[PDB]
Amino acid sequence: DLKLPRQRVDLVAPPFVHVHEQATKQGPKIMEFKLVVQEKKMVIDEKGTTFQAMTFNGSMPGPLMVVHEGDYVEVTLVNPATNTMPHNIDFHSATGALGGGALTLINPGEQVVLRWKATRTGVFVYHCAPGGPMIPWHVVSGMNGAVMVLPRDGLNDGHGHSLRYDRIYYIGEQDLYVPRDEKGNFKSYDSPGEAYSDTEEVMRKLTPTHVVFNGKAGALTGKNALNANVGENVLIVHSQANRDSRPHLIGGHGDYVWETGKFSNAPETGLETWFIRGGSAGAALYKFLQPGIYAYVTHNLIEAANLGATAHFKVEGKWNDDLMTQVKAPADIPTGSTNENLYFQ
Amino acid sequence: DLKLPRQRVDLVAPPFVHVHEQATKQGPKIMEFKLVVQEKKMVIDEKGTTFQAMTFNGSMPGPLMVVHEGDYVEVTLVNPATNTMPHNIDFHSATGALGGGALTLINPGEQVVLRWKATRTGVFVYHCAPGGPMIPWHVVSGMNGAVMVLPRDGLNDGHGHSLRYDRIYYIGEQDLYVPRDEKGNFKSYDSPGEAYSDTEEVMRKLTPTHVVFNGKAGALTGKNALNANVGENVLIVHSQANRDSRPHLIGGHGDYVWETGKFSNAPETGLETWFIRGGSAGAALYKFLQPGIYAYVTHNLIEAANLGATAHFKVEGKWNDDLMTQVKAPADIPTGSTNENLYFQ
Amino acid sequence: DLKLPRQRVDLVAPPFVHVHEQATKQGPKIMEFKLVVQEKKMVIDEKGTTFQAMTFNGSMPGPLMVVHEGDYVEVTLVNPATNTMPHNIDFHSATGALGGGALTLINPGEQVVLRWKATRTGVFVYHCAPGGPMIPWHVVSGMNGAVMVLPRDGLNDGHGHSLRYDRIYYIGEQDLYVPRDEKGNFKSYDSPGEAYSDTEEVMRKLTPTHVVFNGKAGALTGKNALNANVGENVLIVHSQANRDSRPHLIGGHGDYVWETGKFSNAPETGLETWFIRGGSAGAALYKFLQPGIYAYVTHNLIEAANLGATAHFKVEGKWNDDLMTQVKAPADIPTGSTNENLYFQ
Ligand SMILES: OC[C@@H]1O[C@@](CO)(O[C@H]2O[C@H](CO)[C@@H](O)[C@H](O)[C@H]2O)[C@@H](O)C1O
Ligand SMILES: OC[C@@H]1O[C@@](CO)(O[C@H]2O[C@H](CO)[C@@H](O)[C@H](O)[C@H]2O)[C@@H](O)C1O
Ligand SMILES: OC[C@@H]1O[C@@](CO)(O[C@H]2O[C@H](CO)[C@@H](O)[C@H](O)[C@H]2O)[C@@H](O)C1O
Ligand SMILES: OC[C@H]1O[C@@](CO)(O[C@H]2O[C@H](CO)[C@@H](O)[C@H](O)[C@H]2O)[C@@H](O)[C@@H]1O
Ligand SMILES: OC[C@H]1O[C@@](CO)(O[C@H]2O[C@H](CO)[C@@H](O)[C@H](O)[C@H]2O)[C@@H](O)[C@@H]1O
Ligand SMILES: OC[C@H]1O[C@@](CO)(O[C@H]2O[C@H](CO)[C@@H](O)[C@H](O)[C@H]2O)[C@@H](O)[C@@H]1O
Ligand SMILES: OC[C@H]1O[C@H](O[C@]2(CO)O[C@H](CO)[C@H](O)[C@@H]2O)[C@@H](O)[C@@H](O)[C@@H]1O
Ligand SMILES: OC[C@H]1O[C@H](O[C@]2(CO)O[C@H](CO)[C@H](O)[C@@H]2O)[C@@H](O)[C@@H](O)[C@@H]1O
Ligand SMILES: OC[C@H]1O[C@H](O[C@]2(CO)O[C@H](CO)[C@H](O)[C@@H]2O)[C@@H](O)[C@@H](O)[C@@H]1O
Ligand SMILES: [Cu+2]
Ligand SMILES: [Cu+2]
Ligand SMILES: [Cu+2]
Ligand SMILES: [Cu+2]
Ligand SMILES: [Cu+2]
Ligand SMILES: [Cu+2]
Repeated sequence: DLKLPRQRVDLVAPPFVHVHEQATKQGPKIMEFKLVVQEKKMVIDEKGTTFQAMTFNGSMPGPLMVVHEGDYVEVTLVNPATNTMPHNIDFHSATGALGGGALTLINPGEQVVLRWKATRTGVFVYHCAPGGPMIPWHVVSGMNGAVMVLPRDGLNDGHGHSLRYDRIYYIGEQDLYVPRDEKGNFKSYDSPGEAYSDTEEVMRKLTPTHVVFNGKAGALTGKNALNANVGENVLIVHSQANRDSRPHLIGGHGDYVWETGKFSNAPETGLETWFIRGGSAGAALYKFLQPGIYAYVTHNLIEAANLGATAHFKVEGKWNDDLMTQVKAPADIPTGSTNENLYFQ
Repeated sequence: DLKLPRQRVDLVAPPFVHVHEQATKQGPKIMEFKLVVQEKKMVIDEKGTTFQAMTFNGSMPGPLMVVHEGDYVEVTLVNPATNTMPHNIDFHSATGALGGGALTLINPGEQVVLRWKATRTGVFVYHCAPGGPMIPWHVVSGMNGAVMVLPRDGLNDGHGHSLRYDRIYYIGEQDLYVPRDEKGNFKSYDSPGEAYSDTEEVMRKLTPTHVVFNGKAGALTGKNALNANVGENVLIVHSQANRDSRPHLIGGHGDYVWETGKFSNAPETGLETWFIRGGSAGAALYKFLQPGIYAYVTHNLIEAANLGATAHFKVEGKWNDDLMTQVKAPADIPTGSTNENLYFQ
Repeated sequence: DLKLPRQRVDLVAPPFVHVHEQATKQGPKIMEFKLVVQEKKMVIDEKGTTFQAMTFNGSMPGPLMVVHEGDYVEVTLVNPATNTMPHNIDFHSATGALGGGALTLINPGEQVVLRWKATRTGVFVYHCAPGGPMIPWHVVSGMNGAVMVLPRDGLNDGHGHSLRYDRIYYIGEQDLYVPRDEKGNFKSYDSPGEAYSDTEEVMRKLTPTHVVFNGKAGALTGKNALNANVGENVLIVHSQANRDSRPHLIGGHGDYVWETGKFSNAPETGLETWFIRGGSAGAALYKFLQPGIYAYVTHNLIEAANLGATAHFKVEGKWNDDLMTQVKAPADIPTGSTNENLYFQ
C-alpha cells in the first residue's frame, strides 16, 4: 500500500511541455499520467505525403512527461476500440519487465495501469514494443516520446552550481520509411496493417525516406517556429528512439549539454554539435545572446534540408555588434588584389 | 631478455571469459595466449543462411583476452594449412607496427609469436588486417575480437571507489554483407575467395544484411540466453570492429559505462543507451534489481529485431513491486472517460 | 569603434597549418583572414574520377584558421567573378546570424567582410550555407573547413597540467556523392549546376560514393604522407561537416582526445578510436613512441580501404622492443601441437 499523495498531470502536445517545477520542496508523489494510443493517417511532408501513423496521444513525438527523482509514475495506457492492433509501453527510465512493456500489452478496447519508480535522473525515451518485428515497426510508425526525471534540487552544472531554464522545448525526431512505387512516388495505404509488408522492406535497408521533427517536415517552422528572447536560457530536449542524430543550433551553441541525457553526469560545455545515440534522449541548455532566426537541425545537412529535419527559432531582442557584425557589405573585389588572390586558387 | 614470470592463459569461447582476477597482487607477467585462425562455413540466421566466415579460434567474435596493466602479452598466432589465405593480427591495445599487423603476417602452414606491452587500460578491439581491401573484408568476415587490460587494482568509479563485477559477458557484434541473387535470395559460395567479389559490392553500399551477436541471429537467446541473478553486478563488454552500435539493456540501465572503453576515464552513470563507435570496445556494469527476461539490443530496433541483433538475459530472483508494478491489469475503458479521452486524439 | 590592434594571418593549405602560438601573452587582436571561393573540377580518386567541386581557397577541406579566445576574427570572403553561384560562410565558432551566413551572401564578383568574436574555445567547423537544399549541396561539394580557438594559456589536460604539441595536422574528411550511369560508371559534368540534379538523387540515399581526406583518395599517402618523429606530440584536428566519422591511428592511440572538440571540457585519455559527430571538429594529441608507418583511418574499414579514407604517417626513429617485438618470425606449426590446436576449431 503505497501511501504517498497523488498529483495529477495534464499533458500537452510537443514541442511544449506540461507545467512543472525544476527545484521542488515537494516530497515524493504518485504522479498520474494518461496516454491514449491513436492510430491515424498523418501528413508528413510539404508535398502532402500521407502515412499510417501510430502515436501516443495523437502526436509524433508523444508528449514529454516530467517528474522528479523518487516520484512514482502511474501511467494509464489506453488503447481505443477504434484502433486495430495491440500496443504497450516501455519506459527507458524504469526498472524491470522490459521497461513496462511486459506488463502493458493491451488490445483495442482495453486500458492498463503501470506504476514505475523514478530512480534514475535524466531525459529518457519511452516507446511501444509489442514484441518481435512489431517493436521497430511501432516505433518508426511514431510510437515514441520521452520522460524527464529532474533532481529535486533542479539541474546543476556538475561543479556545484545550479542551472535553471526559462523555457523548455521538446524536439522529437522521427525516422520514417515510406514505400515508393516503381516510378518513385510514395505509396498510400488504407490502414497500418496494409502498409506493413512494403514498409518493412524499406526499413530493412536502414535508410529513412523522411527525418522529421514534431511529426512532419516544416512542423517547427513558419507560423510554428519556436519563440524565444535574448537573455533566456532555453532547455532543448531531443529524442530519437531508433536512429542516431547530431543536433546543432545554427548561430548558437550548447552551453551545457547532456549528450547521453543523464543528469548524474556533468554536462559538457560549449558544444557546436552534439550526438543523440538512437534509443535515447539528450538535452542542451543555451542562453540566447542575439536576436533573429536560428535553424535547429540534425547536422547531416542532407537530412536537415532535404528529408525534413529543420526547426526554427525566432528570437526577439537587440543585435550585439560586439559578438558579430558585418564590417563591410557586399562590394566589388579590388583590382589591386588580383595577384594576391591568385595564390588562393 | 625479458626476465618476468610466464603465465599461460586458456581461452574460452564467447560470450564467456577465461578465468582471471580483477584486482591482483601479482606483478607483471608474460601472459601467454594462442589464437588459431579458422576459415569455415557458418550459419548466420534463423532461416539457415550460410556464410564463408574467417575467425580467430573458430568463433565470431574471437575470444576475450584479459590481462593487467604492465603485463606483456605474448600471442602465438597460428594459420592452419587447411586455410586458404594469409592472416595477421592488429591489437588496438598495442603500440607500434600497425598494432602488430606488420609483424604477424602468416601464410597457411605458419605460426608467429608477437609480444606487446599492455600499457593502456580498457577494453580494445583486435582484428585481422592483411593490407588494402583485405582489411575490411577479413574483419567483416568475422576476424575480430577484444582484449581487456584491467588496472592492477581492478576497476573504479573515477571518484575513488572500487567497482567489482560478479559476472562478465563479452558481446561481439558483427555486421555482415551477404550477396543476394536477382530474386533477393542470399547466395552461397564454396570458399571465401569465391565470395569475395560479390561481397565487396555489398560492402561498398555500407548497409549490412545481418547484424548479429556471437556470430548468428538468435545466438544468445533461448537455450543460450545469458544467466544472471538479482543482486549480481554484471560487466557487459561490447565490441564492434567496423561499424557503430548503440547498446541498450531493455528493462535495465548502464550503472557505470565506459562508452569509449578506456578505464583511465571515469565511467558515465545511469545511461539508458550507450554508443560503441565502430573500431572499438566499450563496457557497462549493471546490478540486476528485478528478475525476468531482459533483451539486450543495439537500439536501432530494425537491426535488433529484423537483422539479428538481440540477446537475452534470464535473471532469477524475486520481483520488487516498489520499483515497478502493474496497478491494474487490462480492463475496459470507462464510458465516463469518453469526453476526457477525446482531448488526446 | 573597436580599438584593438590588427594582426594579419597568412593561410596555408591543409593538412598544414599557418604559423601561430599556443600559449600567448598577446592581448586580444582583430585577426584578419581572407577566404576566396573557388569552383573547380578536382580529381577525387585513384582511377581519375573527376568532380565539380566548390571550395574555400581551392582546397578540400578549406584551410584551418587559428586564433585565441577573446580575439575578433575579421574574415574577408571573396567570390570571384568566374564562379557561377552565390556563396556565404557559417562559422560554428560564432554567435548570431546563422553563424555569419545571414551576413555573408555574395554573388560572383563580390566580397564581404564579417567580424565575429571568438568567445568559445575548441575546434569548429566552418562551411557555406546559402539556403535550403543548397546548404547540403555546397557542403558536400567541398565548402567546409575548420577554425581553432585556443585558450590564451594554450591547451591543458583538464587536471591542471599544460599540454603542448610539437606538430599539428588538419585532416578534413569529405563525404562525396558522385552520380553513376546505368553501367555503374561515375558520370562527369561540365559545371556544378549541371551536376546538381543527379547529385541530389545520390545525396538523398545517404550513402557516399567516396569518403576522402584532404580532397582525394590517397591524398595523404605516398609522397604526401604526414611526417613525424618518435618523441613528438602531434595534434591531429579532424573535421566532418556533414557525416559522422570514427578516427583511429593504427598502431597508436589518442593520448588526449576532445571528441566533441571543445577545450573547456577535459579531454578523454588513451582512446583507441574516437567519434566526430557530423557537423563538428574534434582533436587528438598523441606522442609517437615507435617509428614506422601508421595508417590513420575512419574505422569503418570499408570506407577507409575502399572509399578513400586512409592517411599515412611516416615516423622516423628507433624501434622500442620493450613496447612490441616479434618474438619468433613465421615458422612451421609443430606437429606436437596438433591435438591441442584441435580444441580451437
Ligand atoms: O514573453 C516572454 C517574456 O515573459 C517574461 C515575463 O516578463 O518571462 C515569462 O516567460 C518566460 C519564458 O516562458 C518564463 O521563464 C517566465 O516564467 C515568464 O514569467 C519576460 O522577460 C518577457 O518579456
Ligand atoms: O549460481 C550463481 C550464484 O553463485 C553464487 C555462489 O553462492 O556466486 C557464484 O557465481 C557468481 C556469478 O558467477 C560469482 O561471482 C561468484 O564468484 C560465485 O561464487 C551465488 O550468490 C549464487 O546463488
Ligand atoms: O625535423 C623535425 C625535428 O626538428 C626539431 C628541431 O631540432 O624540432 C623542429 O620541428 C618540430 C616539429 O615541427 C617543432 O616542434 C620544433 O618547433 C622545430 O624546432 C627536432 O627535434 C628534429 O630533429
Ligand atoms: O525519388 C525517386 C523519384 O520519384 C519521384 C516521383 O517519380 O519523386 C518521389 O521522390 C521525391 C524525393 O523523395 C519526393 O520529393 C516526391 O514526393 C516523390 O514522389 C521523382 O520526382 C523522383 O526523381
Ligand atoms: O529481401 C529481398 C526479397 O528476397 C527474398 C527472396 O526472394 O528473401 C530474402 O531476403 C529476406 C530479407 O532479408 C530474407 O528473410 C530471406 O532469407 C532472403 O531469401 C524475398 O522473400 C524478399 O522479399
Ligand atoms: O560499382 C558499380 C559497377 O560500376 C563499375 C563500372 O561499370 O565501376 C564503378 O564503380 C566502381 C566501385 O565504385 C569504381 O571503382 C569505378 O571507378 C566505377 O567505374 C563496375 O566495375 C562496378 O562493378
Ligand atoms: O513471477 C512473475 C513476477 O514478475 C512480474 O513482472 C514480470 C511480468 O511480465 O514478471 C517477470 C519477472 O520474473 C517478467 O520478466 C516481468 O519482469 C510481476 O508483475 C510479478 O507480479 C511477479 O511475481
Ligand atoms: O627498422 C625496422 C624496425 O621495425 C620493426 O617493426 C616494424 C616492422 O614491420 O618496423 C617498422 C618500424 O620502423 C614497421 O612500421 C614496424 O613498426 C621491428 O621489429 C624492428 O626489429 C626494426 O628494427
Ligand atoms: O535587425 C536586423 C539586425 O540584425 C542583423 O544581423 C541579422 C542579419 O541577417 O539580423 C537578424 C537579427 O535580428 C538576422 O537573424 C541576423 O542575426 C545585424 O547586422 C544588425 O545590423 C541588425 O540591427
Ligand atoms: Cu504500438
Ligand atoms: Cu527501447
Ligand atoms: Cu584474416
Ligand atoms: Cu583497427
Ligand atoms: Cu557555397
Ligand atoms: Cu553547420
